Amino acid sequence: VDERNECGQTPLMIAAEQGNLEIVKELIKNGANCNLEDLDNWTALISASKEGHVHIVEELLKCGVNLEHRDMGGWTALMWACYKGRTDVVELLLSHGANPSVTGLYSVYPIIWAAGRGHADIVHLLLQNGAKVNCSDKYGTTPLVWAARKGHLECVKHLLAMGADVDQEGANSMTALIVAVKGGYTQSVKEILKRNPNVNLTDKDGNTALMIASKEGHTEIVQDLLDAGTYVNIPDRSGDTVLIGAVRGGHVEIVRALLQKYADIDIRGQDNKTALYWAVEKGNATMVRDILQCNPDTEITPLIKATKMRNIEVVELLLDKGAKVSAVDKKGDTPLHIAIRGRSRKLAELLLRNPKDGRLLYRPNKAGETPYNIDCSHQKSILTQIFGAR
Amino acid sequence: VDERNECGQTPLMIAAEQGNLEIVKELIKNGANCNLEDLDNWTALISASKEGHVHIVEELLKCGVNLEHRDMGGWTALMWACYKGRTDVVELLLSHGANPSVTGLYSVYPIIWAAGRGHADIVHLLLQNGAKVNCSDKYGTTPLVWAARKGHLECVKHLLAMGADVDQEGANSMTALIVAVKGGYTQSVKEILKRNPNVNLTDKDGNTALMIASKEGHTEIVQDLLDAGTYVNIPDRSGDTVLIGAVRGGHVEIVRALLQKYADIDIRGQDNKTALYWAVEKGNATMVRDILQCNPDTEITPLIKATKMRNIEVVELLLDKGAKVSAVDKKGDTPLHIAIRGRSRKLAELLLRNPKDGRLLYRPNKAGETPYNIDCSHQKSILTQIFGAR
Amino acid sequence: MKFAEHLSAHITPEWRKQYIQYEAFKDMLYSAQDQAPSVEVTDEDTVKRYFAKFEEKFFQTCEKELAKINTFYSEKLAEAQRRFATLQNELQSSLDAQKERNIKDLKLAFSEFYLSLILLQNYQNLNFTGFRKILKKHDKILETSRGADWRVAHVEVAPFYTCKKINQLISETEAVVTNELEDGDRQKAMKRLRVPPLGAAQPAPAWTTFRVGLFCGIFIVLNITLVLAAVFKLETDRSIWPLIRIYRGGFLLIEFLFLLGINTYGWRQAGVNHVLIFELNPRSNLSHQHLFEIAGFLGILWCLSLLACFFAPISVIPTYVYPLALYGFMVFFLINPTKTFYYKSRFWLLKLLFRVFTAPFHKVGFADFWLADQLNSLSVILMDLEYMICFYSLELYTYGVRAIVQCIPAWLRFIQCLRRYRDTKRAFPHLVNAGKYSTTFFMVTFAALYSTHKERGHSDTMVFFYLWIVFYIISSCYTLIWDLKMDWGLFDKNAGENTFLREEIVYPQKAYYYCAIIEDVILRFAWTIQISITSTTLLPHSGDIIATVFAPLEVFRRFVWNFFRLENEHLNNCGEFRAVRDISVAPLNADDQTLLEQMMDQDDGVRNR
Amino acid sequence: MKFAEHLSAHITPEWRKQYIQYEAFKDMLYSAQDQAPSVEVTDEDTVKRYFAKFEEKFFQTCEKELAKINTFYSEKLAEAQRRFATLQNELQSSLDAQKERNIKDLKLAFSEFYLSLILLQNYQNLNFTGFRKILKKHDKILETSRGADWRVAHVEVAPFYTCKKINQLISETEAVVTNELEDGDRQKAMKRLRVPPLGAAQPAPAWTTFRVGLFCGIFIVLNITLVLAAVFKLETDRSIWPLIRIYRGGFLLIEFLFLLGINTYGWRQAGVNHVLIFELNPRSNLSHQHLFEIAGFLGILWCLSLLACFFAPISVIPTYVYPLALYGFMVFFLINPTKTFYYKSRFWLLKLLFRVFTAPFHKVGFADFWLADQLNSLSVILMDLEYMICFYSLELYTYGVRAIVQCIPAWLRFIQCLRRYRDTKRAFPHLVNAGKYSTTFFMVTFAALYSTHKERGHSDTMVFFYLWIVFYIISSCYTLIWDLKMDWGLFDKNAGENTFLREEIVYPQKAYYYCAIIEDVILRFAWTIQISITSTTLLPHSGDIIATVFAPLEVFRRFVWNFFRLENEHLNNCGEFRAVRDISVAPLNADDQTLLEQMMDQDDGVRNR
Repeated sequence: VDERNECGQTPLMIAAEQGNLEIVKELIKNGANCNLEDLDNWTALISASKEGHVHIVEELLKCGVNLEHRDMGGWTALMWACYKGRTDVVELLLSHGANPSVTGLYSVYPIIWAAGRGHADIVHLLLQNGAKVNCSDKYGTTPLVWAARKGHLECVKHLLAMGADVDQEGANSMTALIVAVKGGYTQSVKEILKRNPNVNLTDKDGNTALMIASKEGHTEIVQDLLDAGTYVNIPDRSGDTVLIGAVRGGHVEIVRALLQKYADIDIRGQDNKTALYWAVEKGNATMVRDILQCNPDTEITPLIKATKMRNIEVVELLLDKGAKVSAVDKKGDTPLHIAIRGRSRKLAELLLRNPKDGRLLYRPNKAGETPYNIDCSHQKSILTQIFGAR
Repeated sequence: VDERNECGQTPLMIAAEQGNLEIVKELIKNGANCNLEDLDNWTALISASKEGHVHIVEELLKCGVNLEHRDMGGWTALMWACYKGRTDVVELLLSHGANPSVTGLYSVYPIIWAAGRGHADIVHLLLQNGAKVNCSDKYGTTPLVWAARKGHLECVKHLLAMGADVDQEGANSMTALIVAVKGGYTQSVKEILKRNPNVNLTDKDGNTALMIASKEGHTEIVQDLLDAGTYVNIPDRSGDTVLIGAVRGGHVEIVRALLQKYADIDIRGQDNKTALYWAVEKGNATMVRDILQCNPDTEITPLIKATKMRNIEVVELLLDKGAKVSAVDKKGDTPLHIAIRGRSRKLAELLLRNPKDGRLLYRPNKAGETPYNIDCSHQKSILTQIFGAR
Repeated sequence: MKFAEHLSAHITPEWRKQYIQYEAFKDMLYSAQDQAPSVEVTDEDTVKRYFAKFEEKFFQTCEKELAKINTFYSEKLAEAQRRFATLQNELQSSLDAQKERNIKDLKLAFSEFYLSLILLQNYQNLNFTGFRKILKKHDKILETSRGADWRVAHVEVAPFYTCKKINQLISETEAVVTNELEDGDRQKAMKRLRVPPLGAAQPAPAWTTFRVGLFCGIFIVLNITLVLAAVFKLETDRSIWPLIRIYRGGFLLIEFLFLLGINTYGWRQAGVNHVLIFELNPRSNLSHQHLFEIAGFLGILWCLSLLACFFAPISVIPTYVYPLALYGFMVFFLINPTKTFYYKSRFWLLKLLFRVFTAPFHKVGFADFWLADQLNSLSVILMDLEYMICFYSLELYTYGVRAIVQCIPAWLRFIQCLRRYRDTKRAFPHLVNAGKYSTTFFMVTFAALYSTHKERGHSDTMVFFYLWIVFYIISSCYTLIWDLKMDWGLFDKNAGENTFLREEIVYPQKAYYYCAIIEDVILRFAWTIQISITSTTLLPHSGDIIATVFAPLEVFRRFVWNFFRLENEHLNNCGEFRAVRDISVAPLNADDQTLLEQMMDQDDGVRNR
Repeated sequence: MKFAEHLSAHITPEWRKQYIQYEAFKDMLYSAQDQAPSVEVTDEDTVKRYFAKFEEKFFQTCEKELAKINTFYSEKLAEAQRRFATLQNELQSSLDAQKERNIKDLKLAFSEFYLSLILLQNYQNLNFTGFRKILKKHDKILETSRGADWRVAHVEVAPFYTCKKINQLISETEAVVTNELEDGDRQKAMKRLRVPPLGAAQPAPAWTTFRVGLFCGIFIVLNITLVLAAVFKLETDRSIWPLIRIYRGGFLLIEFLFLLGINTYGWRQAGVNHVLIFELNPRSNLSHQHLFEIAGFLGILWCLSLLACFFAPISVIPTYVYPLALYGFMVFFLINPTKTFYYKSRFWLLKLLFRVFTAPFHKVGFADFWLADQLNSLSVILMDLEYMICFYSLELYTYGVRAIVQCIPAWLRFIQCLRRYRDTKRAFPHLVNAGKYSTTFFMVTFAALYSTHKERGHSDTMVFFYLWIVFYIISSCYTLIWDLKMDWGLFDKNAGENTFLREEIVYPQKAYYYCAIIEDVILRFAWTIQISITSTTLLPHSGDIIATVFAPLEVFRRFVWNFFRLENEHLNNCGEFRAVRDISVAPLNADDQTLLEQMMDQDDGVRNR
């Protein structure tokens, strides 16, 4: 009774959108096989489940029909109903006994699609019908990782209500906590952390949860991980410490939080670099003060870079610690030369408080370049500055 | 305020066994240090939890006492309270926050003692407070095996409500199903089987659940195991089959139940023994009829035992299948001699219905024994009547 | 069971003992089918009980195999994780030592670990495939869906199917090698890891090594005895030349076997999958110890015969019997009908010799090529065998017979090349090669004509000398260029950093390639002059000494050629012997980015159009 | 780390690489303690950050070790289950074949599997003990309960602590062997399984075997050369006797090393834990291949020196230099100061020789006993060294010097026995043994006096002959009985089925024991007559030929003695060298019947009284 317009589409699919009770009754009176498939192994049941009215879905459910049919990609009616989110129709199929445990040809289960798309109500319905919670994708990605990837709080809460494992690693060497931290979803991170995750697990790049949270700058996530008991000073392959990452990124709050819970400062980073070195290189007064207040060693060097930066407050803070002047650079250049040629008058009176510092220039001669000749070359004698300074 | 009674024991613990309200009131009126422990690492709380009144337990709850205290054997108050069954007092200790996960020096947990002793209510209370369900003893015996050993239906039901594993092997290579079958607790076996056990596992001796149930004679357990999907013809260490054991024991119902489900009969036991061999040796009419009705091999010999038994119904059953007479015993004794001296007049005319049997002695001459010598000595010879008749 | 085409060579027999018994299961099913009573003859109860009997045994066997696979996979997974942890610890220790050759060996260890991970992935996949096919056949034969239900209930939930830690270990190994063993580069790291050493994880049988030591010691002491006897016990008024040619043939055979053992070692360690190229049996092949042992044994026999010739062990037995006994025992050890003394390799070699000598009738595999070219290199053995026949027949060059004997190997490979021309019908690698093995014919023929016409003294002698010299230079240059370009693959335009090499290099160092180029040049020229001199009766002073001193050099050149030609066959497939270029061990594909760009929007698109 | 006293010998170094680093953890804790800033000098923040720095590293290390133990235990558990399944399959196949030596080898395989299960149980127990002690020390040192909390949270829930499948496998293995490999008998099955082969799961280093083959081949060819040279190149008008004694000493040393290698092989395979009895280092000991290689090397040197003596290699170098060069190289290879060429064994042997020769001053271990008794057997080497000194000093029996040289080994063990009498103070096994080694003195002294007085011709010569014969028979019978009863343990009253043996037999067959008894009888009599003849100048016809032909027989007797004495030491501990009789590998106790008779009634009884 069907007319082929070379499209291979049944009248049911075309008439599903403009569904009317009288025309549907007239068509069902004209007995035609409802179980017939389509040119692409589809079924009018799929169209009814997609957007069809409740009445037509209920009528198609009635009488013997192939409820558990596989489409071209192996996606049943339930899979398409969960993916294309619709709490109803899904409700009717689940109450009628549609199989939740069917497996897609792409090795992806309905619960994974429901969690990734974010349809929390479909996730709740599937969980209540006994859909397996600790299942995995074809890469080992549990639904928890998929749900926490985009920070779907309701989906993660509903899935963790069952007791889904967190230590299980998903695709690309990712856990729930790491992917939640990457997206910066604070309450999702709290929800995951409430079930005792193994915080110290590594991602694909080797970056832990704390390192990613610090580099991105999520202060709340960093503090929550610290409260959880994260191993603070795990170093990346770049040689950087999480404190170094926080101070370089420009995160005063994260630096203070990492200092509150006792973290090392004298760590040797890449190419002879420490947290104080990065702070003084960037010249952030609060970061330098916070690091210095915690008693690091100035030797591992900030002296020459601070002198070149010449910021007055950095100079005062670093001089209050008591770093000895005659330390020189790796090239042999004494910081005294660059300190003096810049003509810093404010530092002049501050440099007359210590014996070695008061002697200043006349003490060291390492590279053999006599500074007295250069001083005498200058018409305006520097000695008047020392005389008037006191 | 100190009294040395040569025992190191405070009067409170001595009076705890004979606990009375008047003595407790008298002792609490005369304010004395309640926190005192015992020379033998005991505590008044231990005696209160053993069988003491709830009043003294509640009184000891007040004021600082070591609620989680370890005795000489490492048994806490909770352990002694669960072991020696008392729902109350255990109630108060669990409600007050006593730890149920405490581990004894024997590596035996309170849930294990409660399940083995059979105090189902204490098991329920312990489970309700979060005691670990799938724990193990130092030999690997889960509380499920301990509960099912004596077949405590309520304990097994309560512990399986949580979801304790059944495949886990307890001490001496035993599971819950095998010990329940050994104890002959039919309803416990049904309860275990309701959760999909691995029925085919073997015990210490190598006997499976079906073998033990058949040898002991538990018809209902045998039928339930058969419905569960038990592999029927798993051989015993002696080489006997479950059908052979059932027919040897004299269990007609078990033989019929094993034959209802299609089970082999021509199986080869120890030293040329089959089910039909044992049945004809024991001569049970119903057993022989049941085995023969299912077409076994009478070629492998049943003739010698059939002649020796001489039971008429056994002969009528076995002859209809068509066992060949020319088999002779391996001992050298011809069955014809005993058949003649046994006054087998009724079978004589029954043995003249086939050509080969009618020929009798004229066809075979192997050992040279001519029974005509005995026939001549007999005044009334059986075969002479037939020879003179035709 | 058709494991694979490349992984088959890397699979140890203990690995094969732990796979599903596909053949046993199929035989069991066919036995059940063949012995089934019919409904026409027997009632339904008899048939049902027979099928119950069969199904119970079948499912017990399936449970046992499934448990075996689970246990072995758990063991191998734990081993892989432990070895990964150990390798990371070693790498971090090395980095800490350097910041405040072992690195090449560490990359080699990572290559072997990667090979182990690929083998375990193969273990998962092929066992699941075997179960699926066996249970589908069960369903087809007994018409019951119990096979599929059992598969869903047990196989699909088993740890070996569901545990996906091996893919993660593969990805982490690739990441570790890429970011730490080399600079940021995935193509280089994958190129290095994709060619693991072919040598599977088994040592020598611990008795072959002992016998190699035994024969090496006996050979060394016997050579010292030979040197002392020759220095002190010297003949007088006799020609030792008939003995030196015979024992020259023996010596070249022994040295060729020794150097071929070294070639097998080099291929096996470097990563060249010679098992697939030679089309050897992946199970029960021969390592280098076996070849060393055979070479040592034949060396012992050769030294004993030579000493018996120098001394006078048995008065009645004459001197010439010892070469006869030696070669009789060698040929008998080559054509032993029984199953002892390397029966597999001996029968394979006999079949290969039969196919090589009757060349155009048999299809040309790689082994026919390799052994015909080895004959091109070892023609001196054939010539010395011919001389032995001549010297033991006429007494104690009839008409160009020696020239024909020289041209036999070149003819074999010439006609193999023409047969491959007929089969494949490509004129580039075949007719050119035939022209090469015909220029050898021209060399030999013109050298022989020069020798014959020098006695005449006619003016045509100089014309034949000019023809000989021009064909000498043509053949030498032709073979040299063909070697270094098509047989070795060197001098490629694609290589930018390897200079005068090709893109892909298997062997650890490059100086090997250069020194091989120089030695191959000078030794191809020496080989051509050896053929020319030994084919001509120019002068006996240099003759029989030039050939004697240059033959071992020729075998040296040939085993170097073996190294680099097998390397080229593995890498660039220069011969159309197999319809797959990629033998290098690589895992299955991964497309995690396909799940991305899905899961978030309206995917749709499941319809064909 | 003090694994155990018996399991230590069976533990492969790859097993030791997977245990917890107890020493590393203790050193880390001590480093943290030593570098801790004080509250007096530094504020609380500085101390707290230092302890945080330490704790983070400590807990990362603990997590890594715990993961290592989990992974290795999982691998070994899977291996054990797979091997158990394979062994059951083999046993059922054998039973099916028999119903419708491999059995001894199958019991041996079950013994090795049982040993593996015991080693894995040890793996669980010692790693848990190590974690408990390390975390208790952490709690003590840093005064924080984080160690115990971490242990409860991670260690006690780890798979290696909780998985109790190894005990079940042990019980099932015992049941299987008892009910299937033997008739119903648990004592016999446990007796067989409790003595696994000591040889741990490692083959030879694959180069020691090659060198053994090399030296064996060189030695065989050199011996053939020696035989031919002696047969053909024979001296005239000279006495070859001075050479034969020197090379006799060398020959006995080489043969002793070879036979000792065979003894090591026999002990290692049969199950005799010679590592513990000798008190050798459980790590880096020597198998039999190393002893074979050393024996072969010294044999090569000895044969080369002997050939140089027969031939004339160097004109200027005289003949007597070659024995000098040989023994100079031997002694230098024995006292090499550097770390090359078996430095561990060489230094152990030097220490042992120092303790043996200065006997009463050093406490007598088992090694001092064994090597002093080997000297009792090899006194001919000492005598030939003395003769070499005499023959190279006087020219080219001064006053009983030869008698003293013979009595030196007997004196060493006599004074060791007296020292053990002083130490242990038991007269049964010590003073009797001293009497034995003094009867040897009496034999030698009366033989020498008989020789001296036969020249006089006095009537006392027959009296000394009677004394010599009575002491000959006394010493022979005394040593024979002492051997077969206390040194071998045979002829025990407890054995009922082994007839003239003892209850426990390690070696597979009994005929070995009987043939050893007969050979030991005849060879002790031959040894005594050899000592008597070589100590007397009776007649040079039989002399220097009786000793030469009987010395290798004496070394044969001694290595047979080595087998059976080490077997007796393992089984019946006949010497009080260690305070434990039971070395045989046995698991921990099991008392499942104690949980029974409980769990059902009023247990109580937890109070002391």
